[PDB]
Amino acid sequence: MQKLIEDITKEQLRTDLPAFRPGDTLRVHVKVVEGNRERIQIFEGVVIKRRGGGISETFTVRKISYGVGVERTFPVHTPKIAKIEVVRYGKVRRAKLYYLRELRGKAARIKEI
Amino acid sequence: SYRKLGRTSAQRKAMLRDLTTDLIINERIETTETRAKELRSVVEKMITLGKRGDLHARRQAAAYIRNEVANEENNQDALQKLFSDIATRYEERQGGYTRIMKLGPRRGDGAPMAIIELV
Amino acid sequence: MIQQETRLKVADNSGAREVLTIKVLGGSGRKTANIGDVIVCTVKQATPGGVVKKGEVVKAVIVRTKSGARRSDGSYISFDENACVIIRDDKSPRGTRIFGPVARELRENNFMKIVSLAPEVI
Amino acid sequence: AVPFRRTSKMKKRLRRTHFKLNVPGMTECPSCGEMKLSHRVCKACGSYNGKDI
Amino acid sequence: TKGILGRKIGMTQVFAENGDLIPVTVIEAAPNVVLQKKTAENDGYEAIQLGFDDKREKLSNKPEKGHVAKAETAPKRFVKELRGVEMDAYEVGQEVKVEIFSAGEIVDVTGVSKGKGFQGAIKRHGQSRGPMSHGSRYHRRPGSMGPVDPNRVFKGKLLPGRMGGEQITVQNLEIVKVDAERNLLLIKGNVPGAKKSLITVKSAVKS
RNA sequence: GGCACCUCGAUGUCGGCUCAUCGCAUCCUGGGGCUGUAGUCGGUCCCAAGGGUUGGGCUGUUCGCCCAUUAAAGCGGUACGCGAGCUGGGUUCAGAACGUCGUGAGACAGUUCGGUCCCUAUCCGUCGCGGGCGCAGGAAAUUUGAGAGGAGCUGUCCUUAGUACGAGAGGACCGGGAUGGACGCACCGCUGGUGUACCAGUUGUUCUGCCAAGGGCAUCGCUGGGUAGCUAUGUGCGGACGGGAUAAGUGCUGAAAGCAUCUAAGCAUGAAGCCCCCCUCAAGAUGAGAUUUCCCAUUCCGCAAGGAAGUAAGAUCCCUGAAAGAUGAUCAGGUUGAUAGGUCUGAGGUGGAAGUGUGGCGACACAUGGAGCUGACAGAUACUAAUCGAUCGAGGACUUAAC
Ligand SMILES: O=C(N[C@H](CO)[C@H](O)c1ccc([N+](=O)[O-])cc1)C(Cl)Cl
Ligand SMILES: [K+]
Ligand SMILES: [K+]
Ligand SMILES: [K+]
Ligand SMILES: [K+]
Ligand SMILES: [K+]
Ligand SMILES: [K+]
Ligand SMILES: [K+]
Ligand SMILES: [Mg+2]
Ligand SMILES: [Mg+2]
Ligand SMILES: [Mg+2]
Ligand SMILES: [Mg+2]
Ligand SMILES: [Mg+2]
Ligand SMILES: [Mg+2]
Ligand SMILES: [Mg+2]
Ligand SMILES: [Mg+2]
Ligand SMILES: [Mg+2]
Ligand SMILES: [Mg+2]
Ligand SMILES: [Mg+2]
Ligand SMILES: [Mg+2]
Ligand SMILES: [Mg+2]
Ligand SMILES: [Mg+2]
Ligand SMILES: [Mg+2]
Ligand SMILES: [Mg+2]
Ligand SMILES: [Mg+2]
Ligand SMILES: [Mg+2]
Ligand SMILES: [Mg+2]
Ligand SMILES: [Mg+2]
Ligand SMILES: [Mg+2]
Ligand SMILES: [Zn+2]
Repeated sequence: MQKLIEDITKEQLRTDLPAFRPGDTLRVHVKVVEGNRERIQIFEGVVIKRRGGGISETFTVRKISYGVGVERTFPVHTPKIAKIEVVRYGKVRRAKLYYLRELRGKAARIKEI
Repeated sequence: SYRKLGRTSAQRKAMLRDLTTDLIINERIETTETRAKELRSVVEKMITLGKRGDLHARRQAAAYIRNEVANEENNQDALQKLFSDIATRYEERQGGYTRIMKLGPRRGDGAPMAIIELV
Repeated sequence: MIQQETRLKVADNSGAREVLTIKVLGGSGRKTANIGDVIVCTVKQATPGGVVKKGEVVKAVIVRTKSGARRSDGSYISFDENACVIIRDDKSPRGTRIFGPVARELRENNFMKIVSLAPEVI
Repeated sequence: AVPFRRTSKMKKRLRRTHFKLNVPGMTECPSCGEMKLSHRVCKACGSYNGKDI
Repeated sequence: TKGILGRKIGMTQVFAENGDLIPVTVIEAAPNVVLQKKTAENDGYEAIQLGFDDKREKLSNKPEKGHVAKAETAPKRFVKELRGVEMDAYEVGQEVKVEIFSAGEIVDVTGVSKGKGFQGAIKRHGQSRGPMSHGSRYHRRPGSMGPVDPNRVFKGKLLPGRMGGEQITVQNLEIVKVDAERNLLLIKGNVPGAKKSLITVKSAVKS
């Protein structure tokens, strides 16, 4: 942590985001610009990963969509995200839930806390 | 970065633990300069645990220090000396518990030797 | 990252179930295709009944990949599988329906018909 | 690969221009006055930086 | 031509107004000083000599102290010339600050690339390996030295040797932001060199 | 093929791999003339070697055929380039077998299965890196650029315009703009990889007397993550605008030759090519350049010439190290010093320590408490180590000219 790099990028840090961890289920309200209109598309899913620090911090959300697993990685402080709602806090035992990529159904379920 | 000292990971750990306990017991050992330079950081980190003094700090030190007799008269282990005598001596000192002094090369292999001692 | 010999699932009802990539189109020595890119492929597994048959050389557009795609906003999308859709030379799907989600990148590469038929577009 | 020709006395000597020892990095000991290596304890009297070691 | 000397601090990223995420290099360039004006009369060519980064008096010498005396500044760690600048704009002792540049401006960035030490032909020259199996005893070697007929290897047969530590220019990088208070340029993308290395930022030669 | 001139006290032979380099009789791209050139396409010849010139199936193959691409899938030379660089499938030792020939032993440009590829680089050469001296005083920087290297590729789409052209079918030049492929350079913020002194889980056994908590060994025991660093498949950027002189070609004016004629005099235009422009190295460029700044004319012999000795500016030895590194070198520092370690505070990583309490018969769970632990990352802090010292390093030749 160069203090200088933090100080330059402190402006663009979002203050409105909830505290979440890997394992928690989010609704990420993603601003989609399909030509003229700016609509919101909700990506609901489990946080599998959160890495980096400051403005470079990213997080990955996973969902099954029509029988196909989909992951979306976002910068934490991206202005493309309108809102993050924490749907459900998870009970997991690690920072990276890459083991969920193999699993499906009852095996893939996480205990609520 | 850190030095490998011509040893595998396990051999190096074992050697640094041996040297760490040797310095705690003797307060002053002669070794190769490059061994002494690596030993500084390891020993000073052990003294930091000693100065903390709590059970958690003692168990961390116990994972590193060898089960060797520091004082045969009192029946004091090296771990006990670290948490008793060494920790007390360096209560007010903030880092820099050791010093290296260079001796010059030994005969058999020209290896640059050094004294490392507790300050 | 799809290359020659990569097998893909077929995300449509054209008949083909699995294809094998013969060629990544769009330049000499082009090794890798990603979402939106067209590939030449042979049908290795086909549904016994449908239009497209086993052993046919066909063109297909890649609609999902494991490697995924980066976006200008610094966000990424990835799928659990590599999937394509069999197309004609005018980029229209040979099958009538699309199965599973597809990437938004198909809109950029002028595959509006596939995007319109897709159940979800992420 | 073997020497195609033997090396002359001259060429051997030219090669050994740099094959040479340096004089030790030595200074007079301020305690006892014998030469010591700079930054090393004096072997003769055991002193360093005006302190008996 | 405009220019300034700075140090490379490191890389981060910035969200643009449209929401794109731009990777940036941070260059800290505390005010440069014009130490000398070279002229066609005296020197045979036109240039300004920029000094950057105030050195301690101990680390300086009498030659250095006398050279910076006209500019009325402390001895500078890094000294470089800019050519193709407007000579009348500058005067000896004048400060050159980061706010010569503005956001959107296209720049070339010169630095010394990171050292890699002694490297083989695969890494250094991007050459292909021989097979790793099928009986091969040819993995990371540099290939045939050439044909028989010359009885010699041609110049430019590329071989192992010291890699990196070379002056590199990256052209046509965009200034994202200019922090005049902190003396920073934020430049889009990546530039040559280690953190703390000297970076020259010049107005783009092809612009 | 002919010949039998070098090599039989050995010049390794096909194909592939690695690395290329050259020629141009040009495959693509650039510029043109003619056309049985309407357009779009082509044909043919001229200039042009700058760059580019694919992945597969079969076969030991080269070749070839085929599949699928491509702007294009050029043809040749370099010991049919390259085995002290690699391979060894084929050919071309010893085994065995088939067909065939031979009474037979055996044999076969017939086939078949199996069959040891050695070498520590002396010299030149090539790629890097130091030391020396030189460059008419000794130094510290900044430099000019003789000269050298690098780069040089190209698609598609949109628009111009459904315009020109054409009976339709189809369908431009020239010019704008957008975005790729391949290639290159840099860099790790992002996506990932690795990460053997980071964190966690876990098996067996063994040790720290026992419990609890830990250590050893088992590929880092295994498994799940992962910091810095190093990285590509990741990101950024590049081959842009031009200028000068030309090639083929097109001319203008113009006679020799009342005309005509691009040529004889004279004047133009005109290629991805040439020379620049762009990037890098570069004054050992002995032709040793330039600019700025610093030191300053010392003491001895010796008749002088010259030599010797202390030093100046400055540099080094030695030491702390890394952004550097095989070693030298380079770079940051050496006490009015943050150079490294430690320490303190952080970042990031891991993911909830031990102890204690509570619940449970128990495995275990929950709380205390995003805890504990934490290589390399950031900042602060002289606590430790960069001690004391020593060595090296000018006094500036002569001539002429101008002041
Ligand atoms: O016989 C050898 N080479 C000779 C020189 O002695 C020569 O180079 C050669 C090579 C191949 C060849 N052939 O294929 O018929 C004939 C002679 C040894 Cl390398 Cl085995
Ligand atoms: K022979
Ligand atoms: K060419
Ligand atoms: K061989
Ligand atoms: K040879
Ligand atoms: K020779
Ligand atoms: K990275
Ligand atoms: K010179
Ligand atoms: Mg984190
Ligand atoms: Mg082990
Ligand atoms: Mg011991
Ligand atoms: Mg290869
Ligand atoms: Mg091998
Ligand atoms: Mg020759
Ligand atoms: Mg012949
Ligand atoms: Mg004869
Ligand atoms: Mg012979
Ligand atoms: Mg020709
Ligand atoms: Mg050959
Ligand atoms: Mg050879
Ligand atoms: Mg018979
Ligand atoms: Mg025969
Ligand atoms: Mg030149
Ligand atoms: Mg020369
Ligand atoms: Mg990082
Ligand atoms: Mg990484
Ligand atoms: Mg137990
Ligand atoms: Mg044992
Ligand atoms: Mg000079
Ligand atoms: Zn002494």
